[PDB]
Amino acid sequence: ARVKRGVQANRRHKKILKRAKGYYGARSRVYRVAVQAVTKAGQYAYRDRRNKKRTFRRLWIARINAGARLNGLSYSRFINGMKKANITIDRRVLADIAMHDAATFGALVEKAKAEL
Amino acid sequence: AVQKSRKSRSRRDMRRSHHHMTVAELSVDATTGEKHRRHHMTKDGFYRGRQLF
Amino acid sequence: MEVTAKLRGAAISAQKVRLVADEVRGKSIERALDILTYSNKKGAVFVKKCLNSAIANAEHNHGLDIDGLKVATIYVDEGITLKRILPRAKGRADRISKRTCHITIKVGE
RNA sequence: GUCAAGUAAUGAAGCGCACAUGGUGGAUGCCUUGGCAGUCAGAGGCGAUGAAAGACGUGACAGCCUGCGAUAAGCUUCGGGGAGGCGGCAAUAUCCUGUGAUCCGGAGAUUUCUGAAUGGGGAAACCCACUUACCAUAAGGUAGGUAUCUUG
RNA sequence: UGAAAUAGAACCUGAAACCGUGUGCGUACAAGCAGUAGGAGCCUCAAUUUAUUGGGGUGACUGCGUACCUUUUGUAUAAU
RNA sequence: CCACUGUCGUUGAAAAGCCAGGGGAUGACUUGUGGAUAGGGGUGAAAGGCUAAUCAAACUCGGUGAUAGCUGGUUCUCCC
RNA sequence: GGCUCAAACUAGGAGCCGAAGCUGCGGAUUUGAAACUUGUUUUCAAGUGGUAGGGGAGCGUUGUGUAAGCCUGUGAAGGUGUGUCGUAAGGCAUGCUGGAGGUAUCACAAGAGCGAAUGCUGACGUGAGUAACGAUAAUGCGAGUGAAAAGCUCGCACGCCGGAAGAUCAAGGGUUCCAGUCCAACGUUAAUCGGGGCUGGGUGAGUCGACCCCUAAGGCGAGGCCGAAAGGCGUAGUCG
Repeated sequence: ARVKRGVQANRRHKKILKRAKGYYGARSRVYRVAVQAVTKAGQYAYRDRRNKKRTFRRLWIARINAGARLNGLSYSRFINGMKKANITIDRRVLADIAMHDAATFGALVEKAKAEL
Repeated sequence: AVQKSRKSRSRRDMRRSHHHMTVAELSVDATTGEKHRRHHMTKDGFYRGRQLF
Repeated sequence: MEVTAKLRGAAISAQKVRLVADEVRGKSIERALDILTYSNKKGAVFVKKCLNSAIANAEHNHGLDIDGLKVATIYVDEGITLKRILPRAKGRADRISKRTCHITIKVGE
């Protein structure tokens, strides 16, 4: 009962070469290089799934700092004033408001400054 | 003496980019009205209205 | 509309014939024939020969006016390689690739 | 419209990724004329009446393979069979065939040379012989015999 | 002619490496395992009462990021 | 016939050569043909030299899939 | 980078940033505890980094039964894309190519899964259109032929060997010898040319050599001697 590996090997290798589409050079053409690039790509995706939350929190904090300083206050005091006012708005929503609605963020800064 | 890592196809093509075929200039003799290379006599042998043979 | 001539099996490397092909690609048949007949490369005889075959095809089998024809597209492909042995010093042998090429020319308005 | 400042877009000698369409190459799938391991039976030898293995020839047709052996893809005889056939690459031509061909089975005849080779020798397919009988008259042909050992 | 001729004799199918041609986007002030997480622009299909979404192609710019195996106390290792 | 020096060559024209020089060149000389010595054996004006580009024990086949506490490799997935 | 009543140091105070830690939301899973109770359902508690290694649960491929079944020229296998499903191996469907086979479900057996072993076979890359085209004795021109002439034929001129690079043999090879015809492969380039392909022809002996007669070295060798067998030696003789 002999088994030939041709068909299964072909399909196994096509899966990897399909996941390796768009890569440079040997990485998208030959299996020995493509398979490493796909595994390394998965590793990068796994790590950046952690890192993306930090990056976006970073961006929200930067935008909130910019808005607070336009309204006459720093980020470390504006967040403290939020926490003393018992305002639960997250940094994502705060950055959205700062970026797309200046007057509402001004009102928020007024509440924070009244609480400070 | 030898490569440490095989040259890529793009790198190989970049060297080839400069190589180009030469295209000869073309003029027509008034007397015979035939295509011929610039400053070179015609197939028939009529050059600047003169008989070589 | 595209009339084709094929010159499978030229005794010359495709890499050499491609330099000739690049200069006649897209030109009118008159200019291409002039370039090929005043070219100093061996690939030029094969390319002119295939272009003439294509022009004859377009004029005889399809009744086209060769005055308005053009080299619509041309490319050279690698043919079958003849494998030969080259003796070297100290009793060592090397393989020799005597490469061939296939020339495809399509002419049309 | 001029000047000054600032700031876009556009480039492709070549290259990259994707797709479309090709060349090369011969994987894969399917297939087999070929192998492998066994069961149940048969048989277990061939050769001086020249073996096994060969060399050279043999056809209408040049080569190889197959068969054959100067009677040379063959001959005679005895059975089967009834319409095609002169083996294959591989066809062509001349032809054969119901007066039974081709083909199959049994028997017989022919069976060059080397090879145990056995008349002597030898670098296998070669050289040289002796002798009996007959034929020929010329410088030969036909049919035989001529190794060694053992036992009588 | 053949059902079929990219079944045309190197002839069933015809993968990959490798090498061409064509179309779309990017690329000549910018430094490194070449990806990944974002992301403008552009091109292309579909909708949608009409530049707004969905699918696909490319990827300006920003962050992070020194291959695989083996053997080792320990490898991007300039150890195999 | 030999091979003392140097350059070149060293993926060579050549798996030991070419060029310029060099030694013997009537002798313990050189060479043609045939034969004899066979592996723990041969031959050796002796270098462990030569014995078919292989010699501190030739080559071929067999024991044989020698043995290797050594090196290398050891192929699909998920859960504890 | 830059910083001097600091962006340094000392002693305090308040904010904020800051990890895959904790919390929030959704999902999977191991064990254990409760009950419709072999996943039949819902919950709760503690867990779920991992090399060597141990334990558990499966995927796919070849073949056998299921199967004289089912699918299949209204298109099997294979190849190439897309969509979709599962924690994964992977499954399903379908466009194109393909042209004759495949196999559901459950069991059963393995030549059952490759990226590495300076692994084996074949094909194809980089170096790269780079080195090199094999004695530096040498070629120039005019005609001929031809698709094409630096190389072929003829002609003129030039150069090299000439104790050979001339001629006759032995050994070895075996048709390479001559003529016609051809340029796909071979000739390190072109080729009309060739020791290349194809088709024909050519080798004439009493005196040349071989065979033949004779023998050297060395073999073999009725009888004979020796030796577990195989065989070794050796006389007459016979070859050489």
